[PDB]
Amino acid sequence: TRITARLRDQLGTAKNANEMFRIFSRFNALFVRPHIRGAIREYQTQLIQRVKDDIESLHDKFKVQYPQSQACKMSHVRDL
Amino acid sequence: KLSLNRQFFDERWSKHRVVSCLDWSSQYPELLVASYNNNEDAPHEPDGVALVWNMKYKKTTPEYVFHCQSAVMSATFAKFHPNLVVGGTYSGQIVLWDNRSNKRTPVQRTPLSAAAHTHPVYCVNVVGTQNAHNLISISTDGKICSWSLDMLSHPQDSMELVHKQSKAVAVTSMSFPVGDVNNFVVGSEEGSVYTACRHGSKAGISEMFEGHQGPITGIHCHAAVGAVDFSHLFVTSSFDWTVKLWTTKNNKPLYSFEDNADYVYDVMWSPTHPALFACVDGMGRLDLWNLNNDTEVPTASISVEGNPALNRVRWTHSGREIAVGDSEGQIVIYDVGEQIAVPRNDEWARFGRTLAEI
Repeated sequence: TRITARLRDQLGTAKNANEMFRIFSRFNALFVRPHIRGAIREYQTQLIQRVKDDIESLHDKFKVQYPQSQACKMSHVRDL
Repeated sequence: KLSLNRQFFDERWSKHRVVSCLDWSSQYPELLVASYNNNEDAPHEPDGVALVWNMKYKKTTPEYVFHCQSAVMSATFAKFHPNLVVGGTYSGQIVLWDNRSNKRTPVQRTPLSAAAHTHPVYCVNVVGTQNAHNLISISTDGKICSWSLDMLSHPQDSMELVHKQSKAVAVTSMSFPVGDVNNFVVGSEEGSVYTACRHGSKAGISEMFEGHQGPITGIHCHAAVGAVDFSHLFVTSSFDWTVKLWTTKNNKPLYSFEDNADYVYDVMWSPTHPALFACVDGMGRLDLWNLNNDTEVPTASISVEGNPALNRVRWTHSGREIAVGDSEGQIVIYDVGEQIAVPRNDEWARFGRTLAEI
């Protein structure tokens, strides 16, 4: 129960997808117990929508044509 | 004896409306939230209304007003979010009101999609610890959904409740034991209570009770906690004029009260006195029964002036006052005598002996 409260507080701090996944990964051993899985399900909607926001960010980076992107310029700078 | 303490009635808002629900805030025991459905006399007015009154002040005006397009079948305080008031409406949207916001419209309302509720919601509650809290809501289609108060876009959990042969349970009222969060009790319109499990291997309806032969109006579990545990006990009112005292273990009535010559519309335990409980009927009578003193006659009785049909009743947390809402949007508060409300140290053993007797 103490660590369930800590999970609640820790997500009360973190908002970002990457940060929230980090604090999730902090509790490696707690995935076994079928009680904190309910706590995880309580945030699961927020988890999918954050990972969503990340993947539209990646799609925004992708839909930029690579020659037009700065990545091509820096690659050519390094002779790639 | 019951003494009339305070009456609340707003001419602009509460007039020509039924009182749909009642609740007292835990952190503010002097705060009472009440619900009102659509007023036929005022179609242009908002259908759902929810008014929060106060007892520390003697001002008659509603301390806070809220309204919504859908009629509010149920409402309650958010126990761990003191600024928030939760409500379930006729259309099934779980509306939420923040007292800080000057806006009266709900700041949040759930979708009424297939994932969410899709029928009128008559019972909503926030159950859990300060660390963990969950908003359980049930609709008249038997769908039960758990939500987070921070996000009402999509439920935490959702399922549909059945008991045998996949027959939908039209839930009309609901309660919990004190301190319990996984196991709950629901009174449907079947006249059949169901002890049900929220989550786990046996999630859903666990048991049937035959019991009442008409629709259940209210179901409430034991609230007072002390030397002898009585959380396994609960009470059920119904359209059949009868009030049934039951426990989880036994599948049949431990006792049934039928003194009432009218539809008994709500029943509720006292939060302090173990044996005492209250009920309210539609003839206009509020009746206190003290099973320690008597399982035979109302320990106290009182009729509201004009005998308006009493719909909802709510005990205050201290157990020294009872609030009742009638079919005229008019709230009446009665202070209970100290002799009845205050339990003596032997009232617990007295109720144990009484339960042994029956």
